[PDB]
Formats: sequence, structure tokens, C-alpha cells
Amino acid sequence: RKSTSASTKCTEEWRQLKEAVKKEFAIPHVPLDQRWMFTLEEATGPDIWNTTWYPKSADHVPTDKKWYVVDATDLILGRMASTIAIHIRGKNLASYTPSVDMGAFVIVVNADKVAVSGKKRTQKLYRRHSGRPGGLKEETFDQLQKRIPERIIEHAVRGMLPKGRLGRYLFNHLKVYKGAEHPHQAQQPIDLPLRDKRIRVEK
Amino acid sequence: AVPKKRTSIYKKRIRKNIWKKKGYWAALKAFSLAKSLSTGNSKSFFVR
Amino acid sequence: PEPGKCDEITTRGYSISMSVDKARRVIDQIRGRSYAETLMILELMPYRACYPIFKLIYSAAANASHNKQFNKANLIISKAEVNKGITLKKVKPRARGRSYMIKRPTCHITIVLRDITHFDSYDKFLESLTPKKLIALLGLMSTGRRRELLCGRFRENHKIKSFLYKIALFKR
Amino acid sequence: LKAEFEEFQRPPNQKPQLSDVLPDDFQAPEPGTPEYNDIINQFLPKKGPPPPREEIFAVVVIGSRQYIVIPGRWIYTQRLKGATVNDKIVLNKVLLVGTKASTYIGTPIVTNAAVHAVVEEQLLDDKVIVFKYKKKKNYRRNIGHRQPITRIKITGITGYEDYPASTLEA
Amino acid sequence: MKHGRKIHRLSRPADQRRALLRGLTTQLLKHGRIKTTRAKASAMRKYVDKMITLAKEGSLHKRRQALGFIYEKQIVHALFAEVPERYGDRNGGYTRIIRTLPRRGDNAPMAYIELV
Amino acid sequence: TRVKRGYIARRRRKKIRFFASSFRGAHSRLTRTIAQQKIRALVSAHRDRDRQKRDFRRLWITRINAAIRERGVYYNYSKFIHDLYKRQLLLNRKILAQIAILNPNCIYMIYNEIIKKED
RNA sequence: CGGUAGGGGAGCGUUCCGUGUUAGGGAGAAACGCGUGCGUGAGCCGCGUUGGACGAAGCGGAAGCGAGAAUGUCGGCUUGAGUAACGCAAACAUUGGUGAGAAUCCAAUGCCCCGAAAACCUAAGGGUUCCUCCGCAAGGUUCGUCCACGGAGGGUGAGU
RNA sequence: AGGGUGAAAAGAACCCCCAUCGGGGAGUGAAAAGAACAUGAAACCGUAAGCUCUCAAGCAGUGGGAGGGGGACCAGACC
Ligand SMILES: [Mg+2]
Ligand SMILES: [Mg+2]
Ligand SMILES: [Mg+2]
Ligand SMILES: [Mg+2]
Ligand SMILES: [Mg+2]
Ligand SMILES: [Mg+2]
Ligand SMILES: [Mg+2]
Ligand SMILES: [Mg+2]
Ligand SMILES: [Mg+2]
Ligand SMILES: [Mg+2]
Ligand SMILES: [Mg+2]
Ligand SMILES: [Mg+2]
Ligand SMILES: [Mg+2]
Ligand SMILES: [Mg+2]
Ligand SMILES: [Mg+2]
Ligand SMILES: [Mg+2]
Ligand SMILES: [Mg+2]
Ligand SMILES: [Mg+2]
Ligand SMILES: [Mg+2]
Ligand SMILES: [Mg+2]
Ligand SMILES: [Mg+2]
Ligand SMILES: [Mg+2]
Ligand SMILES: [Mg+2]
Ligand SMILES: [Mg+2]
Ligand SMILES: [Mg+2]
Ligand SMILES: [Mg+2]
Ligand SMILES: [Mg+2]
Ligand SMILES: [Mg+2]
Ligand SMILES: [Mg+2]
Ligand SMILES: [Mg+2]
Ligand SMILES: [Mg+2]
Ligand SMILES: [Mg+2]
Ligand SMILES: [Mg+2]
Ligand SMILES: [Mg+2]
Ligand SMILES: [Mg+2]
Ligand SMILES: [Mg+2]
Ligand SMILES: [Mg+2]
Ligand SMILES: [Mg+2]
Ligand SMILES: [Mg+2]
Ligand SMILES: [Mg+2]
Ligand SMILES: [Mg+2]
Ligand SMILES: [Mg+2]
Ligand SMILES: [Mg+2]
Ligand SMILES: [Mg+2]
Ligand SMILES: [Mg+2]
Ligand SMILES: [Mg+2]
Ligand SMILES: [Mg+2]
Ligand SMILES: [Mg+2]
Ligand SMILES: [Mg+2]
Ligand SMILES: [Mg+2]
Repeated sequence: RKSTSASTKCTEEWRQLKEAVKKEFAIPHVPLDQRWMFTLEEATGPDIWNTTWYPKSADHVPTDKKWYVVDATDLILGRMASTIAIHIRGKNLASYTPSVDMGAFVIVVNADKVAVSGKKRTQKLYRRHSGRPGGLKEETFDQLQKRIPERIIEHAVRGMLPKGRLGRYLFNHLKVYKGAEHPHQAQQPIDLPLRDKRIRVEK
Repeated sequence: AVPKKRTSIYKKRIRKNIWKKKGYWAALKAFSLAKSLSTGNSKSFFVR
Repeated sequence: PEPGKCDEITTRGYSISMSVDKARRVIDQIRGRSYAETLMILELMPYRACYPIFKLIYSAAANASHNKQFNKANLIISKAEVNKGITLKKVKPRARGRSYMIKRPTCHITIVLRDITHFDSYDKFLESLTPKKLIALLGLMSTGRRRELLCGRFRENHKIKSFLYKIALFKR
Repeated sequence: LKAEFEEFQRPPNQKPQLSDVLPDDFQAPEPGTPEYNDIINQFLPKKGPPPPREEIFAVVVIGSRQYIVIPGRWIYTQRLKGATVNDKIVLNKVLLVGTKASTYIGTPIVTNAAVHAVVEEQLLDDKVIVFKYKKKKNYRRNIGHRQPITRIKITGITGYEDYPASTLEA
Repeated sequence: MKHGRKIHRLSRPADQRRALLRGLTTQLLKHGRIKTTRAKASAMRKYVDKMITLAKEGSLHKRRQALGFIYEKQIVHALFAEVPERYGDRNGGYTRIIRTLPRRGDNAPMAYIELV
Repeated sequence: TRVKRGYIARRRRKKIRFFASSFRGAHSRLTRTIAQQKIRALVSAHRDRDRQKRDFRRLWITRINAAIRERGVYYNYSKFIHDLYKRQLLLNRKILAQIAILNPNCIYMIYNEIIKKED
């Protein structure tokens, strides 16, 4: 129950006072888009030119980030998964930082048309282990792709993401769908740039 | 079997707090009981 | 000066024959409770410790009545703590010539009863004012009346303390 | 005297009343009045406007490190040998001069460019503990190091104008 | 386990628990109301009612069966006098159990079992 | 002349303990442990004042790489750097990384100079 | 100008003595607590809403002179843990009573156990534990109004 | 094995909680130093206030520092 007693009233009011005064004297945030060397305000601030730039909270905020779509049809699994990893991680932004999430979201569609070279369709082996003895299980790539094909690309990208807290939190940014349709149209996905030559296979 | 190590301060504080929480449930029973004898309507209960 | 002078009665029991852990189990429940509730609870609790703690709290309430002139209705148990007392050791024989040590733990208990109503004038009056209104009202009075107004529990309860030292509303 | 009065009244009479410390004389100044806004300006000041500086920055080499310098600001460097407090030095190694209308890019140096600075202080750095240690070889050595440091203030960036500028001109 | 084992053990072996119950009921019939542990009370119900229902019939047979339960004769005769008077209309359910504050020594839950 | 050790011990200890403020658990309490913990602290510190110099170069180089790769399809860190040198510019990697984030248009200009001359 | 065994050089500190019944010190010494202070470090210098009477610097001297390790050692306090146990499987129950407070102290009524003892008496031993009144800090494996416990006051009589 | 209340027992009348012990006032005293009493470190036991932990793998630190808080006078710093 939210008490409207004069006490809690008073406290909230006061806290917006503290927040107001803290906001007025604080140095403004200037986003990085054609952001020129300095604003006459930062110039009074700390030294951000002679130290390495590290991102502040206003930057990485989740709501901003790019979205991308990869049509995975006739793509080669690994070569695409490397690209995906790069973008999810943020390694292609000038603002990249190892300790922060600067990356994008990536939407993979048509995850059952992904292509793999040579005999791998029947040879490559996805193993997972119960944790009891004799508890080993194995699938060929193809059994998997008929049963739950998204897991193939998830399992290939998760390999190339960092491991550990940031790794996992990153892994949630990869959205995979088996059909040719994704329900993300609201996020306005851009297409993914692919600079690799060998990534597109032709039969 | 013995304790290969000595139990760290903080973990011990957590276990003893668990044992102190039973006091919380006891204080609830006690309160409810007091409010029941504080009306003098109970025929199942008796005090002298 | 400080709120501790106005609101507070402190009472120490010394050398109660409860061990500190047992006694703590009861004291944790009565921390922050109206003196009334704490009374009835401590009458009906199962524990042994409850009886000495009871005698103690009853006492401290009497002290706040007869010494510093407070209303019993408005007493809460604001701060209560148990600290270890003097431990008496005794040696007993075990099996096969070994001995062992028994400790007979005592404790000190400190109950600090605190009036709610005392300060209520300044309390509710300062609640009455919006944050700007209050700073406008404090623009008149000398350093003296500022210090006298704001020397209630007010600055703590709403967590203004470091803000008002920043608004230059005070001297330290 | 209102402090002595209200304290002797909160001393003698226990349970203090609001009418005694704040008399019924003061209504407070109306929330829209000038006598309200002088106080609320005193105690809650609005952020003042930023001081003017030139829109320009340079990249200069000192003690074989490269700093970005904007005028009016002070930086830390290596001790400059034979520099005294209140000295006007000129930094002649200038790689880059930016302006929001222009950017001058030296090959390697911007010719004739000079950065006028004044040496405001001569310091010793925060003491770094250099600590040499080898396990089980029973050898540890504890040694502090304080680096001498020169703290200087950039005043102006000058004599670039003649050099060829480039621009992103779309 | 126990499924459907309905007996009250009272944490005594069979012999002692029998003797206990005999005792407690001669006390209840002699004084008319007593203070015990909730367990002992709840257990004692059945045997109280056995004695009462016994004395409602009054035959030398029944009376001999009561004499061989209760410890003191005097109480038995008193029963076979009083009961047809006091309980004649009550079809079963002759005891009240009114619980109280727990015991100080062990914190054993107490109770007051009354002959109603 | 008997000499108790007196305070000479506890001063040393206390001055050590001051170091170890904010160590979790018994690294902030027991003196004997605190000692070790102090040494290790000082040690890692020394180590990483050296790692530091490696690491920021790591970083800067990475950021530069990203900043350039935006422009040409075929363009790299390596290619870039090589061109900075055969053009005789002195800007080191801290500066190009900072100008990459803080003044991106500038880095575009630099690239346009390097291209024009390599043309 | 890496460094173990190991050798050499340069220092810091502790208590005491000389200078000295020094400078300084209830206008707060030693000590204790703190430091945006200074040292290559051992440490120094400064500061105190602690503390309550001593005692620097300099230039010298002397050692019971520096600790983290000795299954060292003496005290203190933890962990195990509110866990194991509470010393026979003769068995207790209720009503009164005393009392601030009773599962445990007193009385009554039942019930149960020993009875070639778990009865009564005497040797040895112990040494006042015996009795009355008072007490409930410690002892009593819980409790305690009680006690072989504590405090006072008593008590042992021989020609056989 | 067990030393140091104060200069002096002036060792706390009286009231309150109150079966005693123990305490809170008043009074004594330069100070309560209150009899378990002089300086009173550490372990260890807590209480309050600031920030913070319940998808996490770790000799617990260190270099980088998001966000939040605090005492400043070289407010770009410190904690
Ligand atoms: Mg033996
Ligand atoms: Mg043992
Ligand atoms: Mg060795
Ligand atoms: Mg049992
Ligand atoms: Mg039998
Ligand atoms: Mg039997
Ligand atoms: Mg039946
Ligand atoms: Mg000596
Ligand atoms: Mg020694
Ligand atoms: Mg830290
Ligand atoms: Mg060497
Ligand atoms: Mg050597
Ligand atoms: Mg000295
Ligand atoms: Mg000295
Ligand atoms: Mg000396
Ligand atoms: Mg003199
Ligand atoms: Mg001093
Ligand atoms: Mg001395
Ligand atoms: Mg010194
Ligand atoms: Mg010296
Ligand atoms: Mg003196
Ligand atoms: Mg001297
Ligand atoms: Mg010696
Ligand atoms: Mg030792
Ligand atoms: Mg020991
Ligand atoms: Mg323990
Ligand atoms: Mg266990
Ligand atoms: Mg168990
Ligand atoms: Mg058990
Ligand atoms: Mg045993
Ligand atoms: Mg026994
Ligand atoms: Mg028999
Ligand atoms: Mg006998
Ligand atoms: Mg006898
Ligand atoms: Mg004899
Ligand atoms: Mg004796
Ligand atoms: Mg006797
Ligand atoms: Mg006792
Ligand atoms: Mg006892
Ligand atoms: Mg009595
Ligand atoms: Mg006696
Ligand atoms: Mg007194
Ligand atoms: Mg009594
Ligand atoms: Mg008393
Ligand atoms: Mg007084
Ligand atoms: Mg006086
Ligand atoms: Mg002391
Ligand atoms: Mg997970
Ligand atoms: Mg989390
Ligand atoms: Mg973790």
C-alpha cells in the first residue's frame, strides 16, 4: 500500500529536490553521433582526452541498440557464426569495450536452411552428458536439424562468445527462428553486413 | 568425523540467524494467543 | 544538542544468567515494537529468557514514567542489544581420564526506550511544508532558530542531513 | 539569544512546542514573490554559464608522450629540466590541430604551429610501491618510488592558419 | 508406519499406560475436574466414557467390570448412584476439554479435563 | 637492562592492517593472514602496473581497427598503420583511438589524406 | 645495478646511562587513536570533543634490543553447535499447601520397585557431612521455595 | 593463581522499577572514577548508518570502473 501520509509525501518531494540539484550541476551527456571534441561544459570537467574513453551508463542502454537479421539460408554455419559473434560482441564499433555490452541484437531466420560443407551433415556430432555415468548422448547434425534446428546455430554461436557473466548476458541477444518469419518487425531490423567471400555457398 | 576447517564468520552468522527465525514464528503465535485471551470470549481456553 | 538526550531512556541489566544466543533470540523480536505489544508477547512466549527480559523492560518503562516524564502509550523499544558478560568456567571429568570445560555464560542487556510523540510539533509542522516552502521559511530565522527547529528527528527520518549541509543551511 | 531561549525552553520545559521557537509573526514569503525568489536563489542556485574558451585543440609531444591539449586546461607531464614555477614555455612539436571548421594534419609536424603554456607547478607523484618478491626464496624488497612531475597550463594554440587545412566537405 | 493405528501411546509401554489411565480416571471421577497434559487428556476421554456408559446400565455384571478398572471402590459406588440422575439424557460425550497455558518446567501443553 | 618489546610490534602490525582495509573476511582481521595478503596485494599491483601498459595498447589497437574498418571494404588496421608510416605521421595509438571515439570525423579526414597521397 | 647459500657497505628503531634535578608538561606528559605530511625502507614529523603525570631533540654510551612459524610456551577468545549428551528399560499420577515463581519443595490419596536388600546395625575410613533457623551468587548435569551447598547457633554424657 | 575506586569512603540519604540481586533518578566528588570501580590494544561478540549480493565457480586480490553515496578547498581533486 502506498502511504500518502505527509511523511512519505515529504520524502519523495525532497528526493526530487536532491535529484534536481544533482542534475543541474552535473555535466551533460553528449551521445556519440558527430560528437565534436569537446563541449564548453566538459572543458571544466575531468580529463577525458588524456585517458582512455570508457562508456558511461547513458551509452550502452538496451533500448538504443541496432537490430540485425541474418537470413541463414545457403549460409555456411561457422563462417556466419563468426560474423554474428563479432556483431553481438560489439567488436565492430569504435566504442568497443571488453567490459561492457556495446553490441547489437541479431535475429537469425531460416535456421533449417543453414548449410555445411562435406560430410558434416552426417558426421558432425553433438554430444551432451547427463552427469551420471554412462550418461553420454549423441546426435548427428541431421537428427538435430530435423528435431530442433535452432539449437544448432545457438550452439555454434555460444561457442564464440566470451564465457562468464558477460558471455551469458550476451548470449541472450541472439534470437533464432526456424521459419522465414520473425515477430520483431517493431524493432526495425537492418540487414547484416557480411564482408567474407567464402560465406555464401553455391550449388 | 571432524571439521577439517573452521567455519567462516559469515556463514556461521547465517546458520545462527536461521535458528533465530524460529523466535519470529513463536512471537507470532504468542501475539495471536494474547489477542485471543484479551477479549474474554474463548470457552476453549482458560487462565487463572 | 542531540535527539538521544530528549527521547531516550536507557536501561542495562547486568549479569543475567541467559547465554547471549538464547537471549538474542527473544530480543530480536521485540526490537522496534510498541511497548504494549512487547509486554503481551513477552508474557506468552515459550522461552525462559523472556522472563528476565520482561522484568527489564517493565523496569525501563517505569523509569521513563517516573524520571523523565514520558507517556507509556507512546514508548517503543528503539534499540536493544545483548552483549557477553563474565563467563564462569568449571571442569568436569569425561571418560578415560579426559576432562572438559563447561562455561556458564552471562550477559548484559541494554534496552533503549524511545518516545515517539516528543518532537511531534516540529515533526508534523515540517512534514506540512513542501521542500521549497521549508527553505523559504528557513530564510528568516537566525542560525539559532534554524538549529532549534531542525534538531528534531526530522533530518534523519527523511534523509536530508547531507543535503542541508550542502544548501549552506547550517554550520558544523 | 533565540538559540539560548529555545534551548533553555527545551531544557526547562520538556516536550517543546512549535509556537515558542517559531512565533506566529512569520507567515513565510509568498511562493510567487521576489522576497521568495531571492532566498530560493541564494540557497538553490541555478547553474552558471560555462566560461568561454577557443574552439580548438592540439596534439603535442612532451617527454615523448602525446597529449591532447585544449586551451585553459592544465595537464601533468614528465619533469621539464630547468623549468621554474611561472615560466612561459612554448611547445613546438605539434602533430594535430583541430577546429570545428578545420583540421590541420602535420607531415609529421604542423609547421610554424606553437602551443603557449605556463608552468604552474613542480611536483612529486603519488608514491608507487615497487615491490620485489620471490616465494620461498625468502626475499622481499620494499621500495617506494616517487616520480618528479611538471604541472603545466595551456594558454594558446597559434600559428597554424597558413598551413594547408583539409575538411570533410560533402 | 502406522496407518489406521488408533491408540494413544503417551510415551509409555503398555503396562504403565494402562495403569496410568486407570489412575487418571479414578482421579477425574473423584474430583470432577483436573489438570493434565493435552495428550493425557485426549487419551483419557475413551475410558472416562467407558465408565460412565458402564454405570448407566447398573447390572452386577457391569458394576463388577467397573470395579476391575477403577482403583477405589467408593468412587465406583458413587458413580452407580449419581450417573442415572446426572447423565440420563445425555447420549454420549461426557467430557469437556479446556486447554490452558503451557507448563513452566518443560513447556508441555496443558489442559483441563472436566466431567460434564 | 630488561627490555619489553612494548609497542614496537603493534605499531608495525597496525600500519600493516591499515593497508588491508576492505579485504573480505579474515584477510581484514587476523594479523598473520593480513601480512601475507599485504605482500600479495603489493605484488599484483607491481605486476599490473606492467600489464597495464600492454593492455591499453591492446585496447587502442582494437578500437582503431574497428574505427577504420567502416570506410573501405578492404581496409584494415594493418593497412592503415602502414600508410600512416609511409606518409610520415607521428600520431601514436592512444591518440588515434581517442580521436576515433571523441572526434570521428577527424579520423575520416586523416584517412582521406592518406588515400589522396597513396593515390 | 636478477639472485639462494654466503660475504661486504650504509642505516632505522626499542629500554636504559652521560649531558640533566635538561627543553617542554593539569594552558594536558607517556600512552592510544588519526593523517590528501616527508622518507629507498626500517621509520620520521604533524594532529586529536581519548588519556591523567611525566619527559624529547641534539652529541655520545650499554644491552634481557626488533617474531609469523620452534607438534614452541602462558593467558584470552573462537570453530565444531545451540549440535552430542543429561549416567540403566523400578513409573509415576492427581488434589491440596507454602511461594514473586512449582514436572522437581511439603502433606494426603492411589499406583509401582527392593525385600540374603535398594532393610536395620556395627569394624575400618571420612571429619561436623548430624540437628534447628536463615539463604538461594557459585555447586546440583534441568528446575529449586530444596540440599550431603553457603551463613549463623547448637549437638556426642559409661565402674559393666 | 589472584596487585593499582578516589586526595579523602566523602562507598551513594530519599523517591521509582522492586521477593533479593540489578537498575534509573537525586545526592557526594575535579571526574561516576560506582565498588566485577585507574590507562584499556587484539582476537572474539554485537548495534546503528552509507553502498551492495539470490544464473553463480572463487588463495578472494589487483589494473580498468559502470551506477550510487560522503566530508571538501586548490571544487578536474580526496574518501
Ligand atoms: Mg576414573
Ligand atoms: Mg572430553
Ligand atoms: Mg630458504
Ligand atoms: Mg522421551
Ligand atoms: Mg507385565
Ligand atoms: Mg514394567
Ligand atoms: Mg468403543
Ligand atoms: Mg624496565
Ligand atoms: Mg623479547
Ligand atoms: Mg578497494
Ligand atoms: Mg643485486
Ligand atoms: Mg643472503
Ligand atoms: Mg626516537
Ligand atoms: Mg620513545
Ligand atoms: Mg625511552
Ligand atoms: Mg623543568
Ligand atoms: Mg601529544
Ligand atoms: Mg618511558
Ligand atoms: Mg614519532
Ligand atoms: Mg629521531
Ligand atoms: Mg595528578
Ligand atoms: Mg637525550
Ligand atoms: Mg634474553
Ligand atoms: Mg603467537
Ligand atoms: Mg592455548
Ligand atoms: Mg561457541
Ligand atoms: Mg552436526
Ligand atoms: Mg541430529
Ligand atoms: Mg539427542
Ligand atoms: Mg556420554
Ligand atoms: Mg539420571
Ligand atoms: Mg516385586
Ligand atoms: Mg540407604
Ligand atoms: Mg541408618
Ligand atoms: Mg567406626
Ligand atoms: Mg561444611
Ligand atoms: Mg541434614
Ligand atoms: Mg543457585
Ligand atoms: Mg541450576
Ligand atoms: Mg521464598
Ligand atoms: Mg549446611
Ligand atoms: Mg542507586
Ligand atoms: Mg520470597
Ligand atoms: Mg539495590
Ligand atoms: Mg546525578
Ligand atoms: Mg557536585
Ligand atoms: Mg579499566
Ligand atoms: Mg543460464
Ligand atoms: Mg544477478
Ligand atoms: Mg560467484
